[PDB]
Amino acid sequence: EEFTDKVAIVTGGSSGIGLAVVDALVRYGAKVVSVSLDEKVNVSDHFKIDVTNEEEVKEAVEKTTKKYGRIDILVNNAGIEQYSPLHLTPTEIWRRIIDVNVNGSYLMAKYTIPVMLAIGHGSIINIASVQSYAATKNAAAYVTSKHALLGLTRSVAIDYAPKIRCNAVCPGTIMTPMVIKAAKMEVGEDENAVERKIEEWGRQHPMGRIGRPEEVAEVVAFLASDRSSFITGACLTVDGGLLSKLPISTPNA
Amino acid sequence: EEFTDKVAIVTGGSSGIGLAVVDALVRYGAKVVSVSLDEVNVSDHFKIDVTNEEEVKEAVEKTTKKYGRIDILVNNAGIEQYSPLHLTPTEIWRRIIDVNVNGSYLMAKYTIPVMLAIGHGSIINIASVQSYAATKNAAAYVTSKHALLGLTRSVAIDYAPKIRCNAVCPGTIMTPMVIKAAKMEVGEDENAVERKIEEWGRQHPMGRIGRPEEVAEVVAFLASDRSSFITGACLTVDGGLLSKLPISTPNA
Amino acid sequence: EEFTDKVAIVTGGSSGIGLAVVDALVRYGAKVVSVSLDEVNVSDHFKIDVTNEEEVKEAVEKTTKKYGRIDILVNNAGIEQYSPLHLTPTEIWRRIIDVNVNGSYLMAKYTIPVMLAIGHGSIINIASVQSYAATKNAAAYVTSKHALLGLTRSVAIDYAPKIRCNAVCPGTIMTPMVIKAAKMEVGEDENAVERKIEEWGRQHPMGRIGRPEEVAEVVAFLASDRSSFITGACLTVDGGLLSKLPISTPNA
Amino acid sequence: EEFTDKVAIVTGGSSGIGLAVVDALVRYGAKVVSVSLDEDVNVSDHFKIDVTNEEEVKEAVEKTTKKYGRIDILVNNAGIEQYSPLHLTPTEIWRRIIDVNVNGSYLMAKYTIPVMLAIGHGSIINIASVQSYAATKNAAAYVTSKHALLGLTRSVAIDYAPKIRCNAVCPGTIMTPMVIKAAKMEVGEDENAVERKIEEWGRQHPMGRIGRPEEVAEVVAFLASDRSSFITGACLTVDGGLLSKLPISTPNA
Repeated sequence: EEFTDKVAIVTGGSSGIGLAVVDALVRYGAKVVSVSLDEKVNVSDHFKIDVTNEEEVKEAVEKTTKKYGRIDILVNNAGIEQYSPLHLTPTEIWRRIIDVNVNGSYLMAKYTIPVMLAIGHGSIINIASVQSYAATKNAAAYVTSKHALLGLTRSVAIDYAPKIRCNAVCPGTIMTPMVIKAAKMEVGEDENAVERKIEEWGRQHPMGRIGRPEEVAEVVAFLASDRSSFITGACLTVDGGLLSKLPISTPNA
Repeated sequence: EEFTDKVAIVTGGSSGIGLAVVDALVRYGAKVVSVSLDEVNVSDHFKIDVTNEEEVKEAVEKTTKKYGRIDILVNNAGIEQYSPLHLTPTEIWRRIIDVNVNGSYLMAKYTIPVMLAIGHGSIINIASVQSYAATKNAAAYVTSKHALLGLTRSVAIDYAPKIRCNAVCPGTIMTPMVIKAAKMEVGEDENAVERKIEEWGRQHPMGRIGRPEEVAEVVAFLASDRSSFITGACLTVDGGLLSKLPISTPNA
Repeated sequence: EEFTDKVAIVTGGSSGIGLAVVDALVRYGAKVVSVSLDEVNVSDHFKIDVTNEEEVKEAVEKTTKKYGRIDILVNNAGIEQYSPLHLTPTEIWRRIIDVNVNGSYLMAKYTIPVMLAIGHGSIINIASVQSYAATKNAAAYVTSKHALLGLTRSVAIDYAPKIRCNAVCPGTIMTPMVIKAAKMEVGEDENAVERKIEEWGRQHPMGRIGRPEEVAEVVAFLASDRSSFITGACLTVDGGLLSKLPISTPNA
Repeated sequence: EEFTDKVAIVTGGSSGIGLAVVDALVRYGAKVVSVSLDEDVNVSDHFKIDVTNEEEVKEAVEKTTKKYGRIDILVNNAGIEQYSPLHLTPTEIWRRIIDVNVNGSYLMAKYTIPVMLAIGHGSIINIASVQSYAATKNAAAYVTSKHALLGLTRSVAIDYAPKIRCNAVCPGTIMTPMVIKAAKMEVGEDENAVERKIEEWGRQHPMGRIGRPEEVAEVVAFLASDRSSFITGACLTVDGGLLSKLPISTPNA
């Protein structure tokens, strides 16, 4: 319990990832304030707001600071997806993904940084993706917004060291309801096709499975912790080896 | 003669880099359609804001109507504000992302189906060494240049083999943007400006700063069939800056 | 209490970094087998050369006959000489590649099948920020730390899920190698040295160089079940060094 | 034209890639010296030497300079492969691959560099691999040596700028007689199995085909040319998009 007296804010807090991050941070002693589009745990407070709405972000951050007196940790985890290549992505959907996934993070960080400066220490963990380094097909706005998020990461880390560390977590496929929905979109519903498809994505990760939301949450907690006190501006992949794998088969002398 | 009968669109075509690119391409025989905020040796100029969907659509349809092809798109429109993230005003943050990322989305959006319909294209995003690492007080800029690499990788992967999409990541290049950055740091004092530039030059292994035409040659190579198995790549044109660790060493 | 009953081997075990990894793993309850040329309450010590296959084979087989397991291997034996490439004597170049790269091949070669037979392992290679970017006059060292990333990635990919393999890439850390490096540039002069250290620290966004324990926490995290979906990764522990572009920018 | 009166040394000169580099540099005007273990008269001189034998390297560089007065361009392209994971790679095989692939390049560079500093300019091109960034299974010594080559590349670039530029070319699968051998090793010879397998590898690259040796040579020639006068210490992929591709299927929305 090393996060005792520390306050954490976590966005997309009713996500698979978000919920696991909330649970991991409460388990290590923090008070967690959760932010999401729903009313949807062990959070000390929940804010139902749109991270792209500046007045809403500002009010939430100020109510938190007023009530708890401090914010030590921000986890930017809010993010949406459109499965379209670029030229097939309508303008409002493009702008909206870049707005949610990039500007939402900027806005949270913008209002949260002053308090962390005031207080002397802070830790900002940006939940990005393996799509921050490489691209799947049909993910133009998503891949671009996750690349952005590392730039956002490296900038904050450079401008605010040593008081604030800022790092990115880059997950491969993580078991969440989104993953189920995507399988269902791709293959439909003949006998166990949905499950076989989730198992197949697992088989492309060198680990031969997909990740659990708590395995992401453990990495977030470590970055939030004094344990990682010389890591900042880093982009840690949690992807079961995916990004280091070349998918060219090879004989076996 | 290499680009004879090929049509290239380049945005930010009054730029240090845009202008040099426009010229290499003209020199190598391309018909160049220049795009910028201003009013040059090109075949067509559109004075338009790349963030204006209507103006982009119109410039791309006119070009297509007139030449019946677009072989090459160079996305080079870019703005730079100087602020750390929490001191960046929201409207300024939103505008930089809009210009540097959405303007590229928009040019590509109308250009890609033309290239697919016709057989072949080459798209080049002018990104930056700041697509890999940050300077101080450049939050929106750094974010948007990292974003461009993603747009690049995405386009490459969805549109191979017909469309090749690559990024050129320059270091400090001698351009009006760079001269201006120096005065904002050092005053309009002619003499201090050159001292500032030469200091940036000495941060680069090459010991000088780049010329816009050295960037334009790399854009030319990427637009060319010579780079026909290159796509989704980020080519640094940085005199070695990114491979340099700035910690001194005994020379012994 | 997390590593109770687990067996760790750490090479370069009286290194600054080596020593802190040793204490950290001991303090989280591991049985630690130290490897070095030297002589900390480890459970065993081997005074061997990692480039000597016989000695490596001996240390690894005694260990597994003794404990019936090797859960954790930390490759950290690492030498350095200063010389640019063409001025590096052949024997010294070969020696640095041998220790830094083959020493790791050898330890892993004997440890892997043990981990595979028993069910599980974590291997952590201590590489460097010089696995990504170069300093001057460090040809052999820079090439050898890049090689270790390839060694890491290969091992990760051939042996998942049962073995996780990852690299830690430290920035400037307060160790004996680093104090020596400073003396080699600056002299024995006591606070000339610490001026040089301060100058390095100032190159890192954090404003100071790392402590060996900051490295060992990262190694502990990677040896641990907490990082169970992490493999083939490079974790920089560099106070932001690699994410920083060393080019000044205007204020406000 | 551009290389008229220039001299280039290319190692592994009777390989598919080496052969196409030699032809490309001759087309652009160079006098080209080949180095290989073997016995192509595009070349104006050929040295049947082992790049790991310092005295041979020294003698060949020395004979080249006395003949031509100059070496403008060095292409390190000597490489051997073994298809084994680390723990199945015997010690002599491991040391020999690191030796040829890393030590061979060090040696050539070691003797060419003072020639290049004397004449005042040089361009060094290291033929590395997509295996310089990520890994196939069963390729431990090879992946290690190709990562090493990038560090060799960055060091030379850092220490010898502005007079000597040093860059790396990172090919994906290139049609070579080695690719035929690897396919043969992997599937054997039932009907067109071997050709299908080379075709399957092509399908893994976003380009949907493998590369031609000449497409690698074009990039080497650009890197040797003054056209790339501000590129140094860069590692340029020629891989049909392979390294930018995530192999996780997605739906189309």
